[PDB]
Amino acid sequence: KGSRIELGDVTPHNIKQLKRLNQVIFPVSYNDKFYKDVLEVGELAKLAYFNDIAVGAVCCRVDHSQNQKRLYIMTLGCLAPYRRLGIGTKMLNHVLNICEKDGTFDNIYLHVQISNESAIDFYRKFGFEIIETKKNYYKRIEPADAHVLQKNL
Ligand SMILES: CC(=O)SCCNC(=O)CCNC(=O)[C@H](O)C(C)(C)COP(=O)(O)OP(=O)(O)OC[C@H]1O[C@@H](n2cnc3c(N)ncnc32)[C@H](O)[C@@H]1OP(=O)(O)O
Ligand SMILES: CNC(=O)c1csc([C@H]2C[C@H](NC(=O)[C@@H]3CC(=O)N(C)C(=O)N3)CN2C(=O)c2ccc(-c3nnn[nH]3)cc2)n1
Repeated sequence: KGSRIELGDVTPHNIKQLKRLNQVIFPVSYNDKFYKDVLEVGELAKLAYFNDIAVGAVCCRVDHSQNQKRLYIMTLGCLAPYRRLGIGTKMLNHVLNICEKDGTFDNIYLHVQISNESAIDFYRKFGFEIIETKKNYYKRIEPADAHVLQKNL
């Protein structure tokens, strides 16, 4: 109600906006295959708009591993001047709502570079827990270590 934040679908018309947002927000680069895959995941990928300004995005994929159906969050973020306005919450609530409505997911997980204190704090507010610390997860960036954050459903 009265919200300045809206999510919209990712399409061949606005994929260039998603790529530009991910280039600015994340310290790693994603390939043509990641974006081609994003166009096929439907609701698992969304752009976030603040007053109709594309300022963030979320991209997920269904992961079948550990003999489970898992929702894997690949990228979730928003431009630095728009942080702490609820954009992250709106994107994460969208992914939790798909999982609740579907009912076949065992858990939802993601990787967070250990230096990202803000992202750990953000995810722990939604019931995600640090289940593992993977050493040398990132190839060319420092710190290379990543925490595995998971929420059980
Ligand atoms: C799968 C992945 O992509 S892992 C990497 C996650 N993304 C990134 O780190 C990219 C860069 N960071 C970001 O874009 C953002 O800072 C995000 C995604 C972590 C957070 O999204 P935001 O829009 O800023 O968060 P939002 O406003 O919805 O915050 C919700 C709550 O999280 C917590 N939180 C979020 N950021 C912080 C922070 N910097 N310090 C402390 N607590 C925080 C707070 O409790 C906050 O509630 P409040 O603002 O009412 O106090
Ligand atoms: C099969 N699908 C999976 O399950 C799966 C497994 S890895 C994966 C994807 C998503 C994963 N997301 C995160 O790591 C998030 C977002 C973010 O940007 N960061 C920093 C963060 O904190 N967490 C990164 N990854 C890469 O392709 C990727 C990994 C490392 C580098 C790199 N470049 N230089 N050194 N290493 C570049 C790209 N998907």
